[PDB]
Amino acid sequence: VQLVQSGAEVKKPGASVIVSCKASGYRFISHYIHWVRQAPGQGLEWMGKIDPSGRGTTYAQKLQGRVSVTRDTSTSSVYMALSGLRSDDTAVYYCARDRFPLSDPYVWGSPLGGLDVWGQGTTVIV
Amino acid sequence: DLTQPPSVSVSPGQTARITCSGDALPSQYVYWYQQRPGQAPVLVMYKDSERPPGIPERFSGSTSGTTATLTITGVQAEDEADYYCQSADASTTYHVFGGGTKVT
Amino acid sequence: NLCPFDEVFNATRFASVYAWNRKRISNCVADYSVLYNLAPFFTFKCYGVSPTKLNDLCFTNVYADSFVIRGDEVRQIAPGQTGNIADYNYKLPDDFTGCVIAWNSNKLDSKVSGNYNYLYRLFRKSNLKPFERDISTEIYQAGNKPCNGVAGFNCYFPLRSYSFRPTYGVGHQPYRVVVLSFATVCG
Ligand SMILES: *[C@@H]1O[C@H](CO[C@@H]2O[C@@H](C)[C@@H](O)[C@@H](O)[C@@H]2O)[C@@H](O[C@@H]2O[C@H](CO)[C@@H](O)[C@H](O)[C@H]2NC(C)=O)[C@H](O)[C@H]1NC(C)=O
Repeated sequence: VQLVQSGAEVKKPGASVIVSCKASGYRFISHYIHWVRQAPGQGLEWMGKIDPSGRGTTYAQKLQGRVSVTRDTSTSSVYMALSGLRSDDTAVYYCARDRFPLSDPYVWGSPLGGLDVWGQGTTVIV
Repeated sequence: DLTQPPSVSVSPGQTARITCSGDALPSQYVYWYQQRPGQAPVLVMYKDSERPPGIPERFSGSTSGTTATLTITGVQAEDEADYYCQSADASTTYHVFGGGTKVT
Repeated sequence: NLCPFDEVFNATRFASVYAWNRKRISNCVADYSVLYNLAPFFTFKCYGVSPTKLNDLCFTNVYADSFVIRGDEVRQIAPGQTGNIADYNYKLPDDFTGCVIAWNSNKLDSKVSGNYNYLYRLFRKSNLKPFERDISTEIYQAGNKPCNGVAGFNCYFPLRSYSFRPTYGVGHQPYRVVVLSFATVCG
């Protein structure tokens, strides 16, 4: 299993990211996909999670209304959409798996998180 | 919300005890990630006691109480990396990472 | 205000049955519509209310005990029942006023080696009071001479652990249980 990321990019404060996570190998409708950003020299902090079967989205509490993910079943890929960059939002954007092979749809209390097969990471520059 | 000591220092052959404490962790698993400086993090330790394949049989874990700990027995020279604990909130949403403990 | 029910139902680590976690729910508005849109194995049994009539009510204090038991012992989580889980681990009272919610987790609590993390108190001196919790690992002396701390031989270890392999039968897979018990909380 492996996860493909987009390239390095330099943006302006405004319309910023359609960063892509083209997945492969594993059954795409099984695991969640988490997006994690890291300010250079700072701690990791979690942005959002997407269910590839369209069963729900959830973004971080301090990033609500600014970041929105977009699923695509056909290309086996998932996107972001962030708007209005600041110098705070300069980071490396990591796409990750969930490491939980759920067979029957959702037993209540699955171990979400456990980000295993992290992508190569792409960089936003303001 | 999850709090963590900012750094630890260790000499090889000793025992390093990375700790993570959070108020919303009586009921959530803790997953540890070991990010070397420069590349993407890897899951080094997961579900408070369990070990993914591809890891040497040295990385343990303990969540006796509301304070998860990782313990390295016999630290080598290649374990100089960050160690972020992880959880969720108390439901399962809004996953939170940790302080970013540097091991030297 | 949206009472935390996802904080009890979706919590990943359910405590063992001898040390069931209790979450006080108060000063909010409880939406029970996420408790009858269920996936098809849930066992939403209410004693004193009805599932379609929980919204138009207000309760004083709501308590949500959660634990993990075997499949055939969900029948023990009922008012006025006698077995092992009821007698020594979790006694619901005679006059129960809440709901008992249990779902299959043959996932989530089941290693191929078997998750011995869940323990049930097999031996106790006396039966439990309703909503009593005995967490102590004290050695139960069961015969002639009560000695200091010797393990075994009528001086047994009480908290025998389950074995939860995924190839076990339907009545032995671990069934995660959440027991709602019932003015601040409304609908
Ligand atoms: C338990 O969680 C499931 C999964 O939902 C995820 O985590 C939840 C805490 C919640 O924050 C969701 O946004 C997350 O996606 C919940 O199941 C969802 O329930 C809603 C409404 O009932 C439904 O519209 C969604 O389709 C469900 N998703 C799935 C995968 O079934 C569930 O609501 C939570 N249980 C409780 C007690 O709230």
